Formats: sequence, structure tokens, C-alpha cells
Amino acid sequence: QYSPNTQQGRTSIVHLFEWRWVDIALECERYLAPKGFGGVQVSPPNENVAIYNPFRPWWERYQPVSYKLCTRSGNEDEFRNMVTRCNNVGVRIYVDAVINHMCGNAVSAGTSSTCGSYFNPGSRDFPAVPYSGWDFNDGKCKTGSGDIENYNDATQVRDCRLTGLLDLALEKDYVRSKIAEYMNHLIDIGVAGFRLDASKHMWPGDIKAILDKLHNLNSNWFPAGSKPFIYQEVIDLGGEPIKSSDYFGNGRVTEFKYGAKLGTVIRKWNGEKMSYLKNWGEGWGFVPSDRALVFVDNHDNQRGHGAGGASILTFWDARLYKMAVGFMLAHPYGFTRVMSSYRWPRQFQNGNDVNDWVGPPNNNGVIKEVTINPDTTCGNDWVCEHRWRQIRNMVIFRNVVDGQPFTNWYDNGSNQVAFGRGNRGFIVFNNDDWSFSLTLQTGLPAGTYCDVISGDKINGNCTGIKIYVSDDGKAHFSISNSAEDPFIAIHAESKL
Ligand SMILES: C[C@@H]1O[C@@H](Oc2c(-c3cc(O)c(O)c(O)c3)oc3cc(O)cc(O)c3c2=O)[C@H](O[C@@H]2O[C@H](COC(=O)/C=C/c3ccc(O)c(O)c3)[C@@H](O)[C@H](O)[C@H]2O)[C@H](O)[C@H]1O
Ligand SMILES: [Ca+2]
Ligand SMILES: [Cl-]
Repeated sequence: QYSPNTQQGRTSIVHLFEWRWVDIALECERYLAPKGFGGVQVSPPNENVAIYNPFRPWWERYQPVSYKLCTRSGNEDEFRNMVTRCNNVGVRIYVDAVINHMCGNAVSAGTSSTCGSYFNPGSRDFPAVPYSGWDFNDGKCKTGSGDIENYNDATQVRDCRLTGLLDLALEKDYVRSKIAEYMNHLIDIGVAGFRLDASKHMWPGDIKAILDKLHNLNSNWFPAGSKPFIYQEVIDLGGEPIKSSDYFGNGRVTEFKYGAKLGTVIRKWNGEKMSYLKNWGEGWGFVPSDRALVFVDNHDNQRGHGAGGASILTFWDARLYKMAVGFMLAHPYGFTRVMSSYRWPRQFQNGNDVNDWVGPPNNNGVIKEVTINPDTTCGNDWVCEHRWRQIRNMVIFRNVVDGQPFTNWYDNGSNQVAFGRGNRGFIVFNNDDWSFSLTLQTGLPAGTYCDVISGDKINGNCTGIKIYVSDDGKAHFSISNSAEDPFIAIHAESKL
């Protein structure tokens, strides 16, 4: 469960949040494959509640109605088309699996659902599965409200309703089997693995029992006996009784400390400085590298109400965000996920964004296509961070340096730092309030290298900065503190 099952040489996934299946399929072919992306995390592909107050929020997709592959992203045909087309160009699909719960207990009964299936939350009736009252934790939960009240009680966190979401009885073989049926449908279509949503709210042993029922990956694309990559969403910032290590038997875990701390560091908040990043990884109290799924922001915390609070960096903070993503992609710790977002009309009132519910760009609820602009950016309010040169080129950097050791660290005791990855790549940051101008040991072979942050190698030309590495491995770097992108990265495949 620990291996991503990406094609050899591909080392990241991108969350194409709320994208339509047809747009992901095209994106695999026209961009993700040639630019070396390992795979895509898709939004939940199973039928959910169509919530109209507020108007089609992103979070409706976290309230299942059935396991039909029928959503605002597309239908089953379109989902299958996408997985096939992506696998056929060596780009994998990872499904966001919403398996802790069905929908909110107070949602009105009817057919307000993305495939029109009937459901009745009040009577616990989801006939498109089918589930009934016997399949939920009403009896097992011990709180007065039936909802989770106290995260200091690890039992109620698992057995009671997360903000009123009907909590599936995951100890039951019937329920485990219906979930496995859904997941095996997806595996056989060709998915490479799963994000397990709300894993903190499930017992590690119930997750185990579900995973036990799963097929090996599709043998047209994956070697025999391949197992789905599993990354469990466990939000563990320390201090709580539930620890993400309790989930290591089942797969990797999301390391939410990663972006919270990195954001604080890059913002230079709480006395933090980039020079402290020398021992980044387990030294900062994180999970072992081989069990981490890391990221700067995710779809929830980029809205500010999330794990990491105000320190989280997002596309709204573009300049610092690129630096944080670049550091993450250069550093060997963890398996990296890049976010790809849409814009929405933020409106703050006492620090809270009252529009943080807004769903993807849409025409009266129909999701808008991702358009590609002549400069390779996206239109229709899709942010397409994964297309920003500085991020896409660092996804490639990570591929190029795969397996190479963290080495040749430099710091100035403040916020000017640099490091290499064996003899294959080197990166330099200036986050201080004065310029960086210094000759550093890069560990790289002599030559002229294109800086892949400011530009690209095209044939035998660079379109941005050139760095000149001498016979002894040393090169000069100049970075103004006022620089648009105050970091430089070079690697074996950017050498002229
Ligand atoms: C910070 C917390 O955020 C929200 O908790 C959620 C969280 C959550 C769960 C946690 O254990 C946790 O530590 C955390 O910070 C957030 O997980 C969800 C998973 C789902 O599949 C579906 C969901 O609806 C949630 C969810 O709601 C809850 O807030 C509710 O969010 C509602 C909107 O839904 C979300 O914000 C969904 C967030 C989400 C959705 C999917 C995720 O994987 C995820 O990590 C988070 C609002 O309408 C309500 O007004 C508000 O009460 C909770 O009360 C609040 O304390
Ligand atoms: Ca639960
Ligand atoms: Cl996540």
C-alpha cells in the first residue's frame, strides 16, 4: 500500500480539484505525460448530494448518496475514458474515497443527488447502495447529540457523526463489502490507489478489513500482484490521543505538520527561519519519510479554516507559495502532492472567508471546462498552479534527482540557504531582506545550466538565467531580496 505505482521516473501527483473527467483526460495527454507528472488525485467520483443552499459548494462532494460513478465531473463512461487515457500515457489516477460516512443527517429526502438516486437521511435509507438504518453507528455512538463533541475521546471521534454526517458502521462485513465493491470497481477500471478521506474518523482495523477485500491493480497497466497506493487523510498536529502512526499498517498518511510548519517558516513567523530547515523531515517531528504524503496546502486548508490555520500558503500568496512548493519538491522527504485550484470570490469578515464554500467555476451549476490560454495558463478561473513554470519545472527537478542524497547544505544563519541532491540538482533560496551574492559548491558537473525557475532549457538555449558551474563544482548565484522569484534551481537535464 506504500508505493505510489507511478511510472518509473515520475515522483509527484497533482490534485486536479473539481476538474471534469474529460478535462483531466486531455490534461494527461497534452501536459501531465510530457511534463513528467506521476498522477492525478481526482475529486470523489461517486454520487453525492446536490446541495443548493448554498449553491453547489465544493463540500457537497463529501456527502455520498451512492457509489454510482456519476457526478458533476462526469458519468461512468467519462470516468473510465479518463482512467484509460491517462494510464495509456503513463499518468496514474488516485481516487478520493469518501467511505466514513454518507450525507448530513438533516439533509432533506428526495432525489437531489448528482445521478438522481433517491435517499432519505432521516430514515437512514440509501437504496442505491443499498444501505439502511442497520448500516450506521446511531446505536454505537455514546454522545448526547449523536455528533462528535470531544476530540479527546478517541472512541467518539470514530463512532459518532462528524458534523452530523451519517456515520457508517464500518465494523460490519456487509458495509465493508459494499465499500470494497465500490473500490474494486475503481481498481478494475484502472485506478492506482486512493486517498482515504476522514481516516481519523475510522478505526485502523476497519480500514484494514476493507483493504483486505481489494483486488490487485489492473494487470494491463500494472505488474502482477500490485497493490493500490493508500494515503490516509489523518489530521494530526500533535497533542490529540489519535496518532497518525496508528494508521501505518494500512498505508501512508497525510502529514499536515509539513505545510503548517513550512508556511510558518516561509512567512518568517514565530521566529522561524529557512536556516532551521537543515534537518527538515523527521527532525521536525514528522512521520517517517516513507509513510508521508506531503503538500503545502490542500483543498480544505487553502480556505483558511484548516489544519495549519493562517500560516498555510496558497496560490493567493503566489510568490511565497512558489518558494514553499519549490523547497518541498527539491527536498527528499515524503511523496509530494501539488495542488491545482480554482479561484473564487473571497470575502473576509473578521478573518473568515464567508465565500469559502463556493464550488468550482460554473454556469448555473454545470462545471466550466478548463480552457488553455496561448501562454499555457488556464482560463475560466482555473488557477492551474501545476502549469506555473516554477512549479512544473520543480516537479521535473524532483524526477531528475530521484534517489539522490540531500547534500551540500549551506545557510547564512538566517534565510539564505541552498542544498543539492547528489550530483544531479542544486537549489538556492533568498528569503532575507538583503541580496544574496555568493559562490557555492553545487556538487554538479562543470557546465552551463539553465535556471529552471526563471526559464526553460529549449534545445541549446535557456530562456531565463544561466548558472556557470566550474570544474570544481562551484558556481555564483545572485538573488535580490526583491526578486519576483527569489530562488534558483538547476539540474542534470537543464545543463546545456
Ligand atoms: C474545522 C472543521 O471543519 C469541518 O469539519 C470537516 C472535516 C474535518 C475533520 C477533522 O477531523 C478535522 O480535524 C478537521 O480540521 C476537519 O472533515 C470532513 C470530511 C468530509 O468528508 C466531509 C466533511 O463535511 C468534513 C467536515 O465538515 C466542520 O465545519 C463545518 O464545515 C462545513 C462545510 O464543510 C467543510 O468545511 C468540509 C471540509 C472538509 C471536507 C473534506 C475533507 O477531507 C476535509 O479534511 C475537510 C460548514 O458548512 C459548517 O458550517 C461547519 O460546521 C467542523 O465543524 C469544523 O470544526
Ligand atoms: Ca466513523
Ligand atoms: Cl488531503
